[PDB]
Amino acid sequence: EWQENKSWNAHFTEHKSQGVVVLWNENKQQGFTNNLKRANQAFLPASTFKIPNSLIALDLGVVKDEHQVFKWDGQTRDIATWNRDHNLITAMKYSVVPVYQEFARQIGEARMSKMLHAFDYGNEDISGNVDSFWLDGGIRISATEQISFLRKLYHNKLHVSERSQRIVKQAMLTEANGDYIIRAKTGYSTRIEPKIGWWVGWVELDDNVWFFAMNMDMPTSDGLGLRQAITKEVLKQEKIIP
Amino acid sequence: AKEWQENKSWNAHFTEHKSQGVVVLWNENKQQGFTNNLKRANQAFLPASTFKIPNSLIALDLGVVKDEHQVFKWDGQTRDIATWNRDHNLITAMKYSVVPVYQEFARQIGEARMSKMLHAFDYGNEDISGNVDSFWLDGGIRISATEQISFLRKLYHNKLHVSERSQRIVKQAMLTEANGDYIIRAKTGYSTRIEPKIGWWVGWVELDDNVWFFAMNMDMPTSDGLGLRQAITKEVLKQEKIIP
Ligand SMILES: *C(=O)[C@H]([C@@H](C)O)[C@@]1(C)CC(S[C@@H]2CN[C@H](C(=O)N(C)C)C2)=C(C(=O)O)N1
Ligand SMILES: *C(=O)[C@H]([C@@H](C)O)[C@@]1(C)CC(S[C@@H]2CN[C@H](C(=O)N(C)C)C2)=C(C(=O)O)N1
Ligand SMILES: [Ca+2]
Ligand SMILES: [Ca+2]
Ligand SMILES: [Ca+2]
Ligand SMILES: [Cl-]
Ligand SMILES: [Cl-]
Ligand SMILES: [Cl-]
Ligand SMILES: [Cl-]
Repeated sequence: EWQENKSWNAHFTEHKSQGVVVLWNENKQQGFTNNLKRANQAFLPASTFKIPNSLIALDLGVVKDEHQVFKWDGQTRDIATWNRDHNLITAMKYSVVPVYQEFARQIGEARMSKMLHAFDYGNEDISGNVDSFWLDGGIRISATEQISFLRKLYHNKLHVSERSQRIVKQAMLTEANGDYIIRAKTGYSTRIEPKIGWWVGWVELDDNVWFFAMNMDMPTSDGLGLRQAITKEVLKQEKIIP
Repeated sequence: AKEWQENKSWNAHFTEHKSQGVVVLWNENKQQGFTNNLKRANQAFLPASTFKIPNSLIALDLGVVKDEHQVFKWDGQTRDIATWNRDHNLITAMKYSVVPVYQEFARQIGEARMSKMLHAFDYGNEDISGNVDSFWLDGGIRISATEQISFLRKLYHNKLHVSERSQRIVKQAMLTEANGDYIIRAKTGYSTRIEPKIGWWVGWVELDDNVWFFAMNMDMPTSDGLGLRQAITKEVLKQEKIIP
């Protein structure tokens, strides 16, 4: 089931922040969180939507593989790393929104909506623009719903090819050492209140997998490093990582 | 194929450790190879635990291993490497270089299929004489550092004569290091059954814009030098400004 561990609230209070961390122990089929209410509060997915968007693009062939080059559309944008050609690995790594907006236009409203329903992804509502509904549209997902979706991706149980799922999990790679592997996606939702930061993903250990999903209030960008810092504080306190 | 370039300054990283060996690098974008010692780059040695890469591929392609989560039970024999004395899947069997698990793979693959597959791969000298479950440790198979590069390049591009899926799974199992600067997929080795005892590190470094393949081996008279397999490779990578 689900266990509230309110002592984790200290890690947010430490950094004068408010948010939720949700953890799922796959071996034990048990979840933990500092706040059940906020763990089930649905927010815009923002850049964490790159995970389902990648899967759908790959399954439909919009993206042939992780080497396909997606040319810069020639608009100079604020984040310099966006103003260059990308493939799926680097578009994930640098969270290149324009590449993913083009995927969404090519997928189209009908197929996007059908696939999100097949994924059971959040509230499955794509109202808004086809190329920005995960930024300022009707889609909403909670931290606990992020976990449920990621669990299916980990086990290749989403209704897309196994190959699509393997490629997206490769593209999610964030950190690997001799103690753990993290596959994850950050997000920062700014277009609609409340502005929040996301980090969702999982930690692979030798003999278990810990899924995680956190979001936190993010009134300015100065706090963005707290997404990973606070999550790792919780993982460390729980002896999940050294 | 462009002629290989010999960077003798890399020998300083061997001599500063009183060591002898070869590092081979391949810049994929430029299709250009570099080494400190062209002769040794082309000298063939037992692959030892680096054979886990083709062994994994063949076992997956033939269904000996269903996927990277299938559990191979400990046979209960206590061996000297403690991490071997437990159940394993493909990921942890690669990470801890669990020989007994891979010996069972090879026996199940069998002599005929393993010979066919290694010829299809053009793996080293494609000679599997000896015991079916130890020929890469004390039998007839030999591979050079440049031959490791050639094989690894095919794996990177999913060009080996096995399923794309088997190649993707093995590249996942080869994951060693990843940070915001680079990804390393690689396999270490330490050949101890027949002289010369040598250490191996073969794999590649994934950058944003390029891939650098590498294969190194070096004389290993004692286990005290084992850390130089990674350390010498990384300081060559750093010298060439490939990694920070
Ligand atoms: C995704 O959630 C968000 C899109 C919708 O704008 C995105 C791409 C913004 C960045 S935050 C901003 C861009 N680069 C810097 C950064 O990411 N960091 C970590 C300092 C600042 C993110 C994000 O998740 O951080 N995603
Ligand atoms: C493979 O090359 C070798 C087999 C044939 O014995 C093996 C398993 C020995 C080890 S070195 C030694 C045992 N484990 C420690 C280690 O250095 N690593 C990194 C696993 C010390 C290796 C090896 O991969 O280094 N392979
Ligand atoms: Ca549903
Ligand atoms: Ca898997
Ligand atoms: Ca040195
Ligand atoms: Cl996005
Ligand atoms: Cl399920
Ligand atoms: Cl082995
Ligand atoms: Cl990976």
